[PDB]
Parts: sequence; C-alpha cells; structure tokens
Amino acid sequence: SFSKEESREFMAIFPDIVRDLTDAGRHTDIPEVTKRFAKVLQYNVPTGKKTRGLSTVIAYKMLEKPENLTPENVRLAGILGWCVELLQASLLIMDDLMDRSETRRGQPCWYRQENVGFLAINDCLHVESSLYSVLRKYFSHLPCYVPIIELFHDVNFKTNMGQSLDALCMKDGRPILSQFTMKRYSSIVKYKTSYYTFQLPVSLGMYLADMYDPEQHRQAKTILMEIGEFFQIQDDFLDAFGDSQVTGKVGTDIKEGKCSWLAVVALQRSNPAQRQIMEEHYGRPEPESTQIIKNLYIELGLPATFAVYEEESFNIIRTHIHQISKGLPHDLFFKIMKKIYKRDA
Amino acid sequence: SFSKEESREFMAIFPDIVRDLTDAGRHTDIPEVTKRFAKVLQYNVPTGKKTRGLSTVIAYKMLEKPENLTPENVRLAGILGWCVELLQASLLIMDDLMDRSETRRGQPCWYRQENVGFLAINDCLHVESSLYSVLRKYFSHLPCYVPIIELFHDVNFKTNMGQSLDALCMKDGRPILSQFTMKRYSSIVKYKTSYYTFQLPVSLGMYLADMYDPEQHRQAKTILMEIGEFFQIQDDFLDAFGDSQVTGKVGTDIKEGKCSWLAVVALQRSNPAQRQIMEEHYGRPEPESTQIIKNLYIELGLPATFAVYEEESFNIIRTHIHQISKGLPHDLFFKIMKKIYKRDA
Ligand SMILES: O=P(O)(O)C(O)(Cn1ccnc1)P(=O)(O)O
Ligand SMILES: O=P(O)(O)C(O)(Cn1ccnc1)P(=O)(O)O
Ligand SMILES: C=C(C)CCOP(=O)(O)OP(=O)(O)O
Ligand SMILES: C=C(C)CCOP(=O)(O)OP(=O)(O)O
Ligand SMILES: [Mn+2]
Ligand SMILES: [Mn+2]
Ligand SMILES: [Mn+2]
Ligand SMILES: [Mn+2]
Ligand SMILES: [Mn+2]
Ligand SMILES: [Mn+2]
Repeated sequence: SFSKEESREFMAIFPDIVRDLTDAGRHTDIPEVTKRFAKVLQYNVPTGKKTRGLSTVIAYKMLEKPENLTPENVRLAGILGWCVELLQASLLIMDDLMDRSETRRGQPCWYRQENVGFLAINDCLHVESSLYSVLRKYFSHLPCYVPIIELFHDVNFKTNMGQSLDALCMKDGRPILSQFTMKRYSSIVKYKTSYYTFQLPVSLGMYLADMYDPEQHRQAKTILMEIGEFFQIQDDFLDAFGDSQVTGKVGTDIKEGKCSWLAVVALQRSNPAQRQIMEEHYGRPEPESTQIIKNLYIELGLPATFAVYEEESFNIIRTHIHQISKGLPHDLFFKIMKKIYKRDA
Repeated sequence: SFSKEESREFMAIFPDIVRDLTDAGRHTDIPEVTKRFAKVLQYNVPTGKKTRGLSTVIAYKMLEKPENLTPENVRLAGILGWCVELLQASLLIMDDLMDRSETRRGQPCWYRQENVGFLAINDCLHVESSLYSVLRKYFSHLPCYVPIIELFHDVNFKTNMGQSLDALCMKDGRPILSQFTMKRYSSIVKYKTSYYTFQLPVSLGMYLADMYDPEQHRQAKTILMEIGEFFQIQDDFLDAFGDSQVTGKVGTDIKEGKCSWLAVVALQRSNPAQRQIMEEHYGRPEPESTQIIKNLYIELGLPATFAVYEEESFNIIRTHIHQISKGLPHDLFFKIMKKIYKRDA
C-alpha cells in the first residue's frame, strides 16, 4: 500500500490516457487543439502525489475477491484512479484562479503561464469532460458503468457546492468572522474535499468489485467523511506553516479571508486585542496585514495546537475504524490514515 | 414551432428544474449554498431566447411516431431541452469571463455581479453538472439514458475544443492574422457552436424517439453544421454592427483579436494599406484602435457582404435539405432554418 511497485503500475497507464484523449484518430481536423490538450494533461494531471488514484486501486484490490484480480481488472481500477486524478486536476486549475495562487505542484499555476491566462478556465472544463470519455472507452460494457458515471456526476455537484460555500467567506472585501464556526468549517470541508478525495476512490473500488449494498456504502462514507475533515485541517495548516518548497504551493488563505481551521481556532483562542487584529488585518491584500496575522498564529501557538489535534484525531479516527462492520476491510482505512498522518506535503 | 403556446409549455417546466436542483430534500445541511444556487440558476438559465431547448421539443415531436406523443413524453422532451439550456447557461458564464464582456441578455455578465468574480468559474461548472442530476431523475429508466448522457459529455468535450481554438487567436498580445483563414474559421464554428447549438437538440430528439442509427444522426449533422456556420457568422457580424440594446451584449471581438468572420473577410478583401491597418490596430485595447477597425470594416463594405451571405446561404441550405434521406423529416430542418433566418417562407 502506497509502494514503489504500485506507483510504477499506476504511472504506466498515464501515457495511454493521454493517447485516448488526444491521439485516438478523433478530431483530426483540429490538431492544434488536440496537441495543446496533450500538453494541458502533461502539465496539470500527473505531478501530484496521486493518493486518490492509488487509493482507488488499493480499495479495489482489498475489496475484490483475490481469485478475480487479473492484470485486466487491476488495470481497470488504475484507469478509474486516473479519472479521479483528471477530476482533481480540473478542480486545482479552477481553484488556483479562484484563490489567486502563485504556485501549484512546484511550478507556476497554470493560469499564470505564458499565453494561458483566461484559457485556463476552458482547460479546467476540458479536463473534467475528458474523464467521461475515458470511462466510456473502458467501462461502457460493464455492470458498474452507470453507477460509476452517476457517482462522478453527484460528487462533481457536491464539490461545486463546497467550493461555493468556501468562497462565501468574504463579503464586500471583509471576512464574515462572526460566522467562522467549527460547524461552518465542517460543512465546507465535507462538500469541497471529503466526497471527491475519500468517498469517490473507495466507492469506485466497491462498484468495480460489484459491491452495491447501500448500507455498505453508508458505513464507508461515515469514516471517509471523518478522514476528509482531518485531511483538510492538515491542508489548512500547510497553507500558513508549510514549507512551499516541500508542499509545492504558496499559501493564500489569510489574504483570501478564508474560513480555514487556523482562522476558526484563532478566533476561539484570541483575547480581545487579538480578535481586533483579526478584524483589522484578516482577508486584506497588503502583505503587511497577512504577516500580522501569521505572527498572531505563531504567538497563539497554532503549530503546537495543530500537532496535538492531529495526534488526538488520528487516534479517534482509528478507534472509529475498529468499530466498522458490514464486511468492510479495516486495513483499507488504516492504510489511508497511515499515508496522510504527519504529512508535510 | 416557436409559437407563444410552445414557449408557455416549455417555460412552465423551469420552476421544477430549480426545485429538483435546490429544494428536493437533499443537502439540507448547506441551505446558504442551495439558496444561492437557485439565484444562480434564475439569473443565468431562463434569460435567453430558449431556441435550443424549444428545438429539442420540436425535433422530438417531428421524429417520434404521431401515436406516441403523449403529454408525458412531450414533457420529457421539454426536460431534455432545459438540459441543453443548462449547458448553454454554463458556456455563456465562462465565455463572458474569457471574453472580458460587460453585458449578457441585457444585464451584467454574471462574473461582474457583486461577490461573484472568479466564483463564476465554479458556478459555470455547477450549472453544467446540474444537467446530469436532471437526466438521472427523469430518464434513468429508459433505453435512451446512456446515449443521452454520452452525447452531453461528448458535446461538452467538443465545445471545449472549439473554445480553445477560438481563444488561440492571440499570442503574445497580437493577433495571428496570417492564420485567420476561412478554413480555420469553419473549424472554430463547428466545434464552439454548431455541435451544442444545432446537433445536440436534434440528436436528443432522435434518442428520445429510440433512433440510434449513427447514419441518421450523420445525415442531420450535414445540414445542421451549415445552419450553425450562418448562425455564428451572424453573431460575428452583430458583435461589430449590432445595437447592444437589441443584442443584449456589448461586442468585444475586435479588442480581443478574434478570428471572427469579419476579420477573416476583411483580410481577404484588404489591399496592402488596409492589411497594415489590421496589423497595427486589430486586437488592441485602445478605443481609438477598435474604432479604426470598425471604420475599415465599413470601408471594405462588410455589412453588404454579410447581407449577401445571409441571402446566398439561406437559398443554398434550403436546396440541401431537399436532398436529405427520405428517412428524416425535411420539415424539421426547414423549421429550424426559418427560425434562425427569421423567415416565414
Ligand atoms: O485550500 P483549498 O480548498 O483552496 C485547496 O485544498 C484546494 N481544494 C479545492 C477544493 N478542495 C480542496 P489548495 O490548498 O490545494 O489550494
Ligand atoms: O462570440 P462568442 O463565440 O464568444 C459567443 O457567440 C458565445 N459563444 C461561445 C461559444 N459559441 C458561442 P457571444 O457573442 O455570445 O459571446
Ligand atoms: C483537497 C485538497 C487538500 C487539495 C490538494 O490535494 P493534494 O494535497 O492531495 O494534492 P496533489 O497531491 O494532487 O497535488
Ligand atoms: C452561439 C451563440 C451565438 C451564443 C449566443 O446564443 P443565443 O443568441 O442563442 O443566446 P441566448 O438566446 O441563449 O441568450
Ligand atoms: Mn486553493
Ligand atoms: Mn480554494
Ligand atoms: Mn489549502
Ligand atoms: Mn463571447
Ligand atoms: Mn467567446
Ligand atoms: Mn460573438
């Protein structure tokens, strides 16, 4: 699980996905566009950690009867994982535009690159639409096809709802601090991250294994929602405190006024002088105001607060995994937690 | 076809679509975003002329056997038409951002509204994803379900390719005039307009009528791509020469450096002096430059050229309809052609 050989097998599929989308004898009257789209895919799709794609394949191998794990079915799981990566890739291109970000995966964000700009918006829709072309090619004759397309449709819709709720942090260029509660936070991360990052890979593995029991999906969802919140809290910590040479990305939550876990906990922990600092300097374009907030986060001990939370939450999520039933493999959820716990990117 | 009673019938379905997407007992934990999404849908979806949605219904009524046209099946054709309007709505939200436009349908472009901006990209993705939720609710029990889903995803991909070819008119802040050929133009229009505007309504009517023969779809496509080319040429003409109070939108093609029909024909007709005016002034943000280009278009006689094209093309397409397979209803194509060209005869 998350091994050297699994990574190889997974990356080996990527050149076939590019060929399927750009060199399959289709659209031969517009080679300018298909050759460019091959570059959009090369740049934007395969340079992340690939945890979602690799989790799709691990979930399938842990759910399917061993007797059924052929080179072809394990390749189908890897193709589904790449369709999750195409969805991720599409969401990041949009997200970086919305967040006015500088870098992604160690490079300038796509929209910033020479002669891209507002062509990144279309490129995000194009990458999203491409995953359904991949699904059609490989899954259209299998019983899992309709369930899988419906799941991608539903997760997309839910992710959009979360992205909106996330964006509604600011009104008239000031953040709505009095509404930055843990209740709000948990709602945002459920929709903007947990469905597509955790629920979607495991549900896809289930469907490819012909597991359709609604209660089995519900029990997986309950735990994966808890994992997703934990994973987004880690992301938020990285925005302010991560090493951008390691994470690949420069943080923007403070400048953008976001209802991040750090903002919520800062408001919980602040004395009245510190609350006035949030009121005056949170969600401002000026570099000096963002550093004032970072310095408040340092003085509050948010790094240590996060570290204590992460350890406590890891243990609570594992306790919950142990309570799972409906015939689900505990080690699948244990492996997912081991991969992300104490991550620095 | 295209009467008030038919507009009446079609518009009555819209409030149900909004309820299906925002108030069907789902996502009850995030009313802030579902209430907001009802506003997104009200502003951006039902505010156009609804030609594509109405055309879906008319195609179904002309392709289905007369004995099969129940109120229930006609209502399903109307729901399919609203799914095309959701696709249109989504495309215009993103197009307006890419084209830096001011108005759409007589109101500010969505992105220009307070507290929208690049959140319009998320609302674009959300509106397109919605249509798959509508398809699942109403069509999932019919043979046509999968062909319809696939057509929507394939048309979206093709439209994205067309939008990218459209966008590549400029490189390094100057238009690539030497590549502005009628061959390039026709490729742009096929992909960015003709598939979703003309082919999609008719192929949807075919699928709801259980017409799956790819040859029948292909016979229709030949005519519909000719109508599409006229439709986009008219749109281009009006970008420069239309009244914005009538069109509902302020033109941006000259400033944006687009390979519009006007620019393509201007380069065809220009003497060397007139070509140097295009080289110096086309695709520039300065208002003097954009007025100099409009003056060159007047000097070249482009309004009269367009008027000749509108006459010549109408008579060519009518002649081509007469030659379609006796297997398809010629009057469907005549009705579509007459609506687009605003003719009763
Ligand atoms: O913090 P965000 O939600 O914008 C982020 O996690 C992206 N994202 C978008 C939706 N869910 C996650 P990233 O930090 O990668 O920029
Ligand atoms: O001229 P465009 O292609 O941008 C346009 O026709 C929209 N559009 C987008 C794709 N096909 C058409 P509009 O003039 O409405 O802004
Ligand atoms: C949901 C979130 C936190 C977005 C980034 O996801 P990752 O941190 O998994 O990014 P990549 O590996 O895909 O780059
Ligand atoms: C493809 C084109 C020319 C975009 C606008 O289409 P319409 O002129 O049909 O727009 P609405 O009626 O939907 O506003
Ligand atoms: Mn971001
Ligand atoms: Mn974001
Ligand atoms: Mn983040
Ligand atoms: Mn436009
Ligand atoms: Mn455009
Ligand atoms: Mn136009």
